[PDB]
Amino acid sequence: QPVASPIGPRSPGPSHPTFWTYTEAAHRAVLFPQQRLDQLSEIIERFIFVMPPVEAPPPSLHACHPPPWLAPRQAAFQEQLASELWPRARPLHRIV
Amino acid sequence: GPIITYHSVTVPR
Amino acid sequence: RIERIGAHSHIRGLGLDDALEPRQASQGMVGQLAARRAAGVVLEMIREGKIAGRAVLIAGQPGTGKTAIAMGMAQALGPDTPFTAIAGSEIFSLEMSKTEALTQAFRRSIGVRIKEETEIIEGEVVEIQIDRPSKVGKLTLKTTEMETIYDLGTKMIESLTKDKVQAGDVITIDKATGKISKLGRSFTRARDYDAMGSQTKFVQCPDGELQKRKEVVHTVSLHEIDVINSRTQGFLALFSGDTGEIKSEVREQINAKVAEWREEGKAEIIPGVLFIDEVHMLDIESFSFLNRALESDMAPVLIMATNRGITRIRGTSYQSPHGIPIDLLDRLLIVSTTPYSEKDTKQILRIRCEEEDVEMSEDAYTVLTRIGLETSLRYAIQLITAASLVCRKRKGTEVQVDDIKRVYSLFLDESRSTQYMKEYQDA
Amino acid sequence: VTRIERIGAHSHIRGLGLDDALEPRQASQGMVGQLAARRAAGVVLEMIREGKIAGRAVLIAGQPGTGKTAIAMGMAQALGPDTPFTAIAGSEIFSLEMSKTEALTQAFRRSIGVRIKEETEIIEGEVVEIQIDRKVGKLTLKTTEMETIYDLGTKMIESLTKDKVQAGDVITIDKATGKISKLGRSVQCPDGELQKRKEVVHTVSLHEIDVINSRTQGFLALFSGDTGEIKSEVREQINAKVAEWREEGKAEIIPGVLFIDEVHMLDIESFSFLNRALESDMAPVLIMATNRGITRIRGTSYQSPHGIPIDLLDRLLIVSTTPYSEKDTKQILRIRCEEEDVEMSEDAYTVLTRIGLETSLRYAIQLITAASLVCRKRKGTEVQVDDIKRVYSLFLDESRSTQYMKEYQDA
Amino acid sequence: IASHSHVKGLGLDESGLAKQAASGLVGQENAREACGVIVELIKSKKMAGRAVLLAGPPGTGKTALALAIAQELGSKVPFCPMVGSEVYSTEIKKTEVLMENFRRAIGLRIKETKEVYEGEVTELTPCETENKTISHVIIGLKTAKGTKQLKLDPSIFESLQKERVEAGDVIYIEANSGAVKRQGRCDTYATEFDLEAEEYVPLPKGDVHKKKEIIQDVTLHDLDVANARPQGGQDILSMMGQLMKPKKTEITDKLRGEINKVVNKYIDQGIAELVPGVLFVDEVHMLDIECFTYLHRALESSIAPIVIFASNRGNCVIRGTEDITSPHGIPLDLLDRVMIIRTMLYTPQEMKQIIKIRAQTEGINISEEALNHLGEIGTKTTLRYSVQLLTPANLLAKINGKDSIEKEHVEEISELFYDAKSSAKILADQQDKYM
Amino acid sequence: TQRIASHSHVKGLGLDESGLAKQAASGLVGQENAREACGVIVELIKSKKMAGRAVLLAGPPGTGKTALALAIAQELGSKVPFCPMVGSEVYSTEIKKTEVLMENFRRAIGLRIKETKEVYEGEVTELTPCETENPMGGYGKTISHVIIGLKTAKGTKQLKLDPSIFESLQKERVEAGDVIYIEANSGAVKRQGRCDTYATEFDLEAEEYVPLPKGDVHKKKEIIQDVTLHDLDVANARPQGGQDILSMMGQLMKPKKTEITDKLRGEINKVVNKYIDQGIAELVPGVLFVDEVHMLDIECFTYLHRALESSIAPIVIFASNRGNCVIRGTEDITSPHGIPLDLLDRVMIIRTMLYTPQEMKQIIKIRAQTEGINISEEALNHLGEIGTKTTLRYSVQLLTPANLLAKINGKDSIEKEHVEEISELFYDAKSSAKILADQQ
Amino acid sequence: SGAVKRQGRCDTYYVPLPKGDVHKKKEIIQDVTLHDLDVANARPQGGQDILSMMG
Amino acid sequence: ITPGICFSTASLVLRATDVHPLQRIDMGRFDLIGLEGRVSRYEADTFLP
Ligand SMILES: Nc1ncnc2c1ncn2[C@@H]1O[C@H](COP(=O)(O)OP(=O)(O)O)[C@@H](O)[C@H]1O
Ligand SMILES: Nc1ncnc2c1ncn2[C@@H]1O[C@H](COP(=O)(O)OP(=O)(O)O)[C@@H](O)[C@H]1O
Ligand SMILES: Nc1ncnc2c1ncn2[C@@H]1O[C@H](COP(=O)(O)OP(=O)(O)O)[C@@H](O)[C@H]1O
Ligand SMILES: Nc1ncnc2c1ncn2[C@@H]1O[C@H](COP(=O)(O)OP(=O)(O)O)[C@@H](O)[C@H]1O
Repeated sequence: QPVASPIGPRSPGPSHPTFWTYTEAAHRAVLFPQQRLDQLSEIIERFIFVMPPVEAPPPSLHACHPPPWLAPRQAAFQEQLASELWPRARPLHRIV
Repeated sequence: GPIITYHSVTVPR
Repeated sequence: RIERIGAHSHIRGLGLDDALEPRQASQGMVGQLAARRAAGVVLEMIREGKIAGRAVLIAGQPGTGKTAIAMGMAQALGPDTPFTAIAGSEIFSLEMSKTEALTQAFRRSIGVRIKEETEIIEGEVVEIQIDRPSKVGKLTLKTTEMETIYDLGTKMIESLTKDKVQAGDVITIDKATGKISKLGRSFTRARDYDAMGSQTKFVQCPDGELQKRKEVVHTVSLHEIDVINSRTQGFLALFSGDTGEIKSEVREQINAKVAEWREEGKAEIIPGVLFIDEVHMLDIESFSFLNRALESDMAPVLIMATNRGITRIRGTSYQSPHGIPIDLLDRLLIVSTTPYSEKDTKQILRIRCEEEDVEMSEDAYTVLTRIGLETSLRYAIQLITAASLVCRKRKGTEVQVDDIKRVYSLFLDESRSTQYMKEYQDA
Repeated sequence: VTRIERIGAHSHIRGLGLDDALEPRQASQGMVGQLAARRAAGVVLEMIREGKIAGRAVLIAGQPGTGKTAIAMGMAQALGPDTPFTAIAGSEIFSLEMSKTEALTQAFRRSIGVRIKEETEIIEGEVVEIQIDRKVGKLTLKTTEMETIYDLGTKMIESLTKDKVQAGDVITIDKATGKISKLGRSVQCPDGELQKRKEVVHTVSLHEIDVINSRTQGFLALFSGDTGEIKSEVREQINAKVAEWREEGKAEIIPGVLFIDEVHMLDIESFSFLNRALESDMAPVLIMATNRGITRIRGTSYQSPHGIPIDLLDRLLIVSTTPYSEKDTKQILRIRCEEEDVEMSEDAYTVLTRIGLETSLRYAIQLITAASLVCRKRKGTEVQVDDIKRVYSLFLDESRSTQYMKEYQDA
Repeated sequence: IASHSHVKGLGLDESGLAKQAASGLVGQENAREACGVIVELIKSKKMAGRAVLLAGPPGTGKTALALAIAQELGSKVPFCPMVGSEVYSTEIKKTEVLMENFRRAIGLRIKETKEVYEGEVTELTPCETENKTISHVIIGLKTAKGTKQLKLDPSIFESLQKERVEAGDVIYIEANSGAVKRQGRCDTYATEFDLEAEEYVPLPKGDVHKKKEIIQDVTLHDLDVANARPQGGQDILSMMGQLMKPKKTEITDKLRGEINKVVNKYIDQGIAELVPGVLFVDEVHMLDIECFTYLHRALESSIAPIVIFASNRGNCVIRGTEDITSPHGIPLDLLDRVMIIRTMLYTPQEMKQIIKIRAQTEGINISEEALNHLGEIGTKTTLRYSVQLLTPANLLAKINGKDSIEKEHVEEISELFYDAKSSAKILADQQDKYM
Repeated sequence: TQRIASHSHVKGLGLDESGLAKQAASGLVGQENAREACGVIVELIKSKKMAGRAVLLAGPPGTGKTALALAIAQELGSKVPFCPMVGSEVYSTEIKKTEVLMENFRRAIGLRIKETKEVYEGEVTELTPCETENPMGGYGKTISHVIIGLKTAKGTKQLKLDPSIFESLQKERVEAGDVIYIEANSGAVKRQGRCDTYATEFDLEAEEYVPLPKGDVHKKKEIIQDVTLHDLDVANARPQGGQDILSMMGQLMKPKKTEITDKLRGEINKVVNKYIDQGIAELVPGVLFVDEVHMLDIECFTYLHRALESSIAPIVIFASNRGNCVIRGTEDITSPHGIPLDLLDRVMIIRTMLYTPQEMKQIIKIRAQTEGINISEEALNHLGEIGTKTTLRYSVQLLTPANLLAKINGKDSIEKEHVEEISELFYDAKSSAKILADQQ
Repeated sequence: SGAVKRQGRCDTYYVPLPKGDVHKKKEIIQDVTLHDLDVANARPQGGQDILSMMG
Repeated sequence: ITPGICFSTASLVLRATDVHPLQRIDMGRFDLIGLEGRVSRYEADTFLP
C-alpha cells in the first residue's frame, strides 16, 4: 500500500528485505494526523473560538407522499455510515 | 482475587 | 548543522550603530549608506510596531543589494517577529484567488502570543507503585533539594502507564491538564543492565524546587488561527495549502477576538514584515486590492523590491514607473539603491570570498574587481567559487590570477554569450 | 415593521395596465405611456397564458432606461404566481461549476412548470394524553369540537415521545408519512373536524424534477449541486415520464417565462445553443432586453445589431420603445412619489421633470428621495424647489460628472 | 494604527451642514454634507438598491468619507467593505461572490430564548430496551439550588460518551443545539488525590434547568450559508468535510425563497427585526463588464442595500471589454444608476491641517516649523507621501534625543525617502538601466 | 539488459586529473571546452558546500547539451540525487507552477539516513520466571526477570527479559512454540506465527507461514535509507495513517496539492538538522536538471531567481537551444536564449560548440558501437558525408533501419548501398521543408 | 436478480392487493443505447464497505 | 440554531420517477466494473468453459 512513501510497508518479519530496507529514524520523520492533533492540542484549546453566525438543523427534510421503501434504505445507509466512520471521528470531537 | 501490582524502584543510580 | 551558504548567507544584519548610522563594511553589508540608513529607520519603526500597514519600495539597478538589504533587515529583526519573504510570482495560484493569497501573505506575518502561567511539577521519579484490584498507587518524586510523595489517581496512573515512565526518569507534569513529558534519563535511570538494554544517555537531575510555577508562551500567526478555525480539518497549515476562507465572521471573528484579547491583556500584538521580491509580477487586481489591504489595522509592514523602471503594468497596457500603478505607488516610500563603485565592488567580493572560505591573492582581487566592474557583480561573485575549484584541483593554497582568467575564459556571461550567438541558434 | 422586500426601482410596477382587449391606458397600474410596447407585451403575455405555442422569443429595444425592465416586471406581476417567471441577468450563466450552455438549459428548464394534484388526509388537534408500553402505545387528541383516542404504531408513539409527553402540544399527523409538527402550546386549538381530506397542488419545475431524480439525496437544488446533469438518462427519461404523466390524468405542464436581462452579455455559444433550445416542444417563452446598438458580439469581432447574431435575431420578434416626453416623465415621477412616502409641490414636480428631461430619467427618480431627506432636515413637510436645487448641487449625474473631468486622474 | 485612525465621523451640524474642521475631517464640505444625506437614507431603512459613487483623484478622502459613513452609522448595522478584485474567486461564480456580498451587507437582529441544563451529575443510568439499542438515559443533575433527575436522548448520551465524562463531574448541556461540554469534575472531589489529570470546577449554582434570552445579530448571508452548507447534528453530516467543501455556490431558488420566507415569518411575529446596512465597494474600476451588468439587476432589486462605490480613474478602457472606454472605468449603463459625489482635490491649507491631525493622532509632537515645511513638501509631492513622512521623523527625533520634530529631521527623512514623481524622474533619467 | 536509448552511450565526461579533456574517453568525443566547464561544476557539486548555484548550457539544438548534462550525473554517480525535468512539466492542472518548481527544487535534495537495530528471531521453546523475595510487606514473592528459550537453525539460547516484556507477552497472547521478533532499543515484540518445522498436513490457516528461522538468534545489521525532502513533504502533507478519518480521505484524488512554508520551515527542516548534528543522517545536496528552460514563463523565471538565492536549494543545470527569442508569458519581450536578462545575469553560461565532420563521424561510430551495429568503414564515411549536409541527429538515426535492411538482404554489416537506400526512403527537416515549400 | 422491493403494506390492514397472475412472465423488448453501457461501468454500484462513500 | 428547517415541499409523484419494474432491462449482463473485485481470471478463463 505504501508505494513511494519514505516509511516502509508492513513486514511479516526480518526474513526479507522490506524490513531491513527502512529506518525507524525516518519513520519518525512523518507525523500522522493523530500525532498532528496531539502536538496541536496545546493551541487547539485556546485558538479555536470561531462560532458560526447561524446553525442549521439536519440539511432538509422532505414533505412528500413517498414510496414506503424510500426512507428505510436511507435509514439503513445512515446507520451503516454511523457504525463505520463515526467511531473514527472520535479525535475530531475535541475541535468540534 | 486477581490483584496485579506494577512497580518500579530506584535501586542504589 | 549543514545548511549551505546561499547567495545572501554572508549578511548577518544591517551594519548600523545605535543612532542608525550605517558603517562602511560592518555586519556583512558594504556601502549603500543611504539605502541602509533608510532600511534601519524602517526597521526601528518595525521594532516599535505601533503603526500598521506601511509600505516601502526598494528600487534599484539589478544586482545592487536590494535583496541583500532585505535579508539584512530580516536577520537584524531575528526571530520572535514574523518576516515572510515571497516572490511576486508566488501568489498566482490555481486553487485560491490572488486577493486571497495576498490576504494570506499579510495575515501570515502577524503574530499572536498567548502568555500562560500554568504550573507544573518537575522532578526525577524514584518509584511508581500501583496496585490493580480501579487501580491505585503512589509516586516518589525527587529533586536535588527535596523529595516528596504523591497519591496517583485513576487518570494519572492511566497517563503514566501510557507514557511508560519508569524510575530514575526525569519528567514534567502539567498539573492543570495532567500532560506528562519525560525530558531524559537521570544517572539513577541506570536499569542495572542485565537484559536487552541499549540506552545509557544520562543527564543531571532537575534542580531548584519541586513544584515550581514557570511561564509558557504560545505564538501563532493570524494566518494559522483563521486556517485552523476555517473548518474541522485543523491541520491545513501542514496537511496542504487548500484554502479559501470566506471573509465572513471567520476572519472578522478572528480579528474581533484578537482585539478583545489585546484589550484584556491575553495577547496584544507583534507586527511583522512582508518582503515582496520582484513585485512587478503582481497583477493590476493585486495592486488594486493592496491599495485598501494596506489600510487595515491588522496590516503588517511590507517592503517591495523593484528592478523595473518605466514599463507596462502586468494585466494591462498602462505604462507606469516600477511597473506599479501610481495608485499604489503613492502609499509607498521609495528608497533608491545606487550602483557600487570600484572600492565597493572589491570589498563585496572580498567579504564574499572570505565567507565562502576562499583565499584570493592581491592581484586576484584586482582582476576580479576589474571583471566585476566591466560585467555584473553577480558574475564576478560566481567566478570566485569556480576559480577556487581549479586551484584545489591543481593543489594550490590561494586563488591566483591565472585561475580566475581560466575560469573567465571557460564560463561566459550574458554579454559574451549574446556576442557569441552569431548563428541562427534556432531563434 | 420593515420586511425583506422594500421600496425599489420597480416596486411601483403592479402589472400591465391593459384593458380587456389588450389596450394600454395612459397611466394605470404604475405603468405610464409606452403604449406600443405595452400592447405588444400584452399579446405575448396572452399567448403565454395560452401555452399552445412553444419556443417564442420577444426582444424589446430602444433608448437606455425607457422602461425596458419595467415592462418585464409588469409582465411578471400580471402573470402573477402559480406561473414560473425566471428573471436572470446575462452574466448569471457564466459559472465555474457549470458551463454556460448548461446554465442556460438549466434556466430554460426552471422556466417550465409541471402541475400535479393529490389528496391527503391530515390531522390537526391538541394532544391530551399519551401512553407507551415498552413497543406500542396510545394517544388522545382533542379539538374545540371533539376528542378521540388512537392506538399508535411504534414509529408514531416514538415520534410523540420525542416531545413533551404531557398535554399542551397541538400537533399535525400526515397519515401518509406521519411527520409531526407541534405548532405550539395550546396557539389556539383548531376548529371543525380533527381529520380532514385536503387537496394538495404543486407546480414543480422540470429542473427540480431532474435534481430530485438525479442522485440519492437528490435535492441539491438548495446550493446548486447539480453539476452537469446527465442528459443521457436523467433529462430524456424525465421528459418521457412527464409526457406519460400528461394525457393520462396525472399531471399537466404549465409553460413559464424566461426574462433574460442584458442579453448582450451572452456569447455566440449561448446564442447558438438558443437557436435549437427555442425549437423544442418543452421550450418556454422568453423576453430579452438590450441597451447597446449595433455592437460586437462577445467572442469575435462580428458587429451585429443588439450584439445578437442574425441567425437568432431572425428567430425572435423585436419591439421598439419610444423616448419619454415631459408628460410621461412627470407622471412617472408622480407615481414614484406616490409609491414612496414623499410629497412634492407642483413647481417642484415641474423642476424635477425639467431636470429628468435634461440629463436622464433615472437621475430624477433617484433625486426624489434625496430631496425628501433634505427637506426633512430643514424641518419642512413638502419637497420644495430650493431643496431639489440643493440636491442637484450636492449629488452629480453622469453627464455633469463626465464634464467635470478637467483634472486628470489614474487611467 | 494608521491611515484610518483619525476619521471618526462626518462632523456635520444638527442641520446637516458640513463643519469646517471637526470629527477628524477638514474641507470636503460638499462631499461630507452630501454623504450626510446618504447616512440619513441608510438610517431611514425605507429604500433599497440605492447606490452612490465617491469619485475623485487618488488621496482625496473618498475612502475616508466611506469609513466616516460607517462610523456615523455605528456598529449596529452591517458595514461590508469589499474590493473589486474579490469578485475573481476560484471556487464560486464571479456573480455569486457579488450576490453573497450584497446579502451579507444586510443585517437582522433577533431575540431568541434558549434552555440549558447544568449541575453536578450524581449518576447516569442508560435505560435499555429491545429494538437492541439504548432507549433513554436518566441523569441526576445536582446544583447548589436543587437537584433533578432528567431523561435525555441517546444522542446526548453518546455526546457524553465522546466527552468521556463520569459520574460526579460537572457538565453544561443545551437542548436547542444539543452540544454538551465537560466543565470538569466537581471541586468536592479535588481532595480525592494529590494530583490528577482532571480539570476541577465547583458546583454549578442556580436552577438545574434555566431558560435565558439573547438578542443576537446575524446577516441574511449568515442564514443563507447556514442553510446551504448545513452542519446541525444528530446525524453523520460531518461528511461535509469531504463532500465538496468549496464555497457552496449558492442558488437563487433558496436564496430568494425559503430564507426570505422564514425571516419574514420571524419578523412579522415580533421575534426579529430587519437591519439593512451598507455595502462599501472600494476600487470598483477593476470589475468586469459582467459584474457591471449584473449590478443593474442587483440595484434594481427590492432587497439590495445601500451601495457605495469608489471611483479613482478619469477615463480608461473598461475591464473585460478591451475596446471600449467610459468615465470612471464603469459603463454608462451602471453609471446612470448611481448618485455621483465629487471629492475635491485638497489645497495646501487643508493639507496642512490634515497633516497636523494625522500627527496628533499618531502621537507625534511636531513643531510648527516642521509642520510648515511639510506644507512645502506636500505642495511639491502627494498628500499621502507628505503625511507618511511623519513617523520616520518621530523615530529620527527619538534617536537624536530631541523631544520634538525640527526642520532638519523632516529634511533628513525626505532626503532618505523619495516620492512617486521623483522616482519616476530618476527612472526616466536611467531609462535603459532598470530591467 | 535493457533498451538502448539515445544517450545510453555516454558514461562520463572523460577528463584528466588536471582538469583537461580527453579525446574520446567515456563515450564523449571533442567538446573539450564545455566538458571541462561542466567538470568544474561537477567538483562544485562534490563540494557539498557553496550551494544555490545555476549553470546554463546554451547552444544550437542537440549539439551536446543533454548528453553532457546527463553525463554529469554519471560522473557524480547514482549516490548523489540528480532530478531531471523538462520545462514543459511545470504547467499543471492541480498545483501551481511556483509550487511544482519548489517541489522539484527540494526534491533534487537528498538525505541518506543510517540506523542500527538489533533483531531477534527463533521458535520459542519455553518461558519461566525468576522468583525473588518480596520488596514490601509479606504479600508474596515477586518476579525479577523472565527466561525465554529461543531455538533457531544455528542453535538454541536462553535470554532474560524484564517484567514489562512479560506483560507485553501476556497481552500479545503468544504461547510456547511460535515465532517471535524482539528488539532491545525499542522493546516491541512481533508475533510472526507458527514455524514451518511444525507445518500442518491439511490446516488452511494462512499467516504468511514463517519458515525455519535461519540465522543467529541475535543479529545486528545497519539499515541505510535514501529519502528525499520532497518525500517527507508529501508524506506529511497526505499521510497514509490508520483509522483517523482525516486520513480515511484517501479515496479522493485530492487536488489542491500545494504545501505551506510554515510547515516547510518549522517541521521538516528542524528534524533534518537535528539528525545531521546528531549523526543519524548525512545531507546529500543534489542537482536539478532543467532542459528546454525556454518553455518557462516570466512568473516561473521570477520565482526561479528568488529560490536560487535560498541557502537550501540544490545546484541547477538549465539547458537552452533557442537564440534571441521572445520570453513566454509576456506579450513581446525578446531576450537571449528565451531567458530574461535578470536570470541570465545570475547563471553561468556554457556555449556548446558545433561539431565538425570528423567529430560527427566519431559520434556516429560510438553510437553504432553502442547500438551493436557492425557498420563498415565505407558506410561510416557515407554517413559522415550525408551528416555534414544535415544535422547530426538525422545522420546518426540512420543506423537501425540500415541494419534492418542489411539483415533482410542477408548481411552482417551496414554497407554503402543500405545507407544510400535508407537516405532516399527517409528525409530530414530541410529536405521535407523544401518539398513543403514547393507544394502549396 | 433478486432485487426485492417493498411496495408497502396491504390495503386490508398502504397499497391495494395486486390483481393478476402472481407469476408475471413477459418479454421486455425495450431498447438501450451503447453509451448507457459505459455509464453503468464507469462507477461501481454497491456498498457494505467504504465504497458506500462513493455514492 | 434555526428552528425553521427549510424542508423541501416538492410534489409526491416526483419522489421516484425512474422506478418501473416491468420497463427496465437487465443491465447485469453488461456489468464489467463489478467483476474486477469479485471474479477471478481463473474462474472465467479456465473453470467455467
Ligand atoms: N553592500 C554590500 N556588501 C556586501 N555584499 C554586497 C553588497 N551589495 C551587494 N552585495 C553582494 O552582491 C551580490 C548580488 O547583489 P544583490 O545584493 O543581489 O543586489 P540585487 O538584489 O540588486 O541583485 C549578493 O550576493 C551580495 O552579497
Ligand atoms: N413607462 C414607465 N412607467 C413608470 N415608470 C417608468 C416607465 N419607464 C421607466 N420608468 C422608471 O424609470 C426608470 C428607467 O430605468 P429602466 O427603464 O429600468 O432602464 P433599463 O431598462 O435601460 O435598465 C426605472 O426605474 C423605471 O421604474
Ligand atoms: N478631510 C481630511 N482631513 C484630514 N485628513 C484627510 C482628509 N482627507 C484626506 N485625508 C488624509 O489623506 C489620506 C488619503 O486620503 P484617502 O481617503 O485615501 O483619499 P482617496 O480615498 O481619494 O484615496 C488619508 O490617510 C487621510 O489621513
Ligand atoms: N560528443 C559526442 N559524442 C558522441 N555522441 C554525441 C556527442 N554529441 C552529441 N552526440 C549525440 O547527438 C545526439 C543528440 O544530442 P542532444 O543531447 O539531443 O543535443 P540537442 O538536445 O541539442 O539535440 C545524442 O543522441 C548523442 O548521442
